[PDB]
Amino acid sequence: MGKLSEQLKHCNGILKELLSKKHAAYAWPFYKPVDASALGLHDYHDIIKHPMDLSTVKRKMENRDYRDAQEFAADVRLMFSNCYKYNPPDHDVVAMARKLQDVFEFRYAKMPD
Ligand SMILES: COc1cc2c(cc1OC)[C@@H](C)C(=O)N(C)CC2
Repeated sequence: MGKLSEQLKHCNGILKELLSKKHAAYAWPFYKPVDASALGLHDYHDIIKHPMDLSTVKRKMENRDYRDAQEFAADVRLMFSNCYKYNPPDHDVVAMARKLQDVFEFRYAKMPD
């Protein structure tokens, strides 16, 4: 239980919060991979080269894929960046991304040193 383990516990706590009922009203678009075909978004995978979502982050955390907090944060921010790249900035889904990213960034900032 070095610094990396302690920081990954903080990351796991954040992940649990992002998936919690407290944030469900704006977190739900990020729960599962974007289903482009189901949504009729036939340009999604031409625009987004590296899809990411909270179920994928959860699988990677469960599989001990993340070696440090920075690697975890990069996936969570990739998920938000994909949303900001693909969707017009006035769309409800972007408002929901902004709100969940505020939750993420303020708690990520409280990382134990
Ligand atoms: C609320 O409407 C939308 C939901 C979703 C998306 C887009 C939506 O509005 C167009 C896709 C493209 C997206 O970025 N995520 C993150 C998944 C779901």
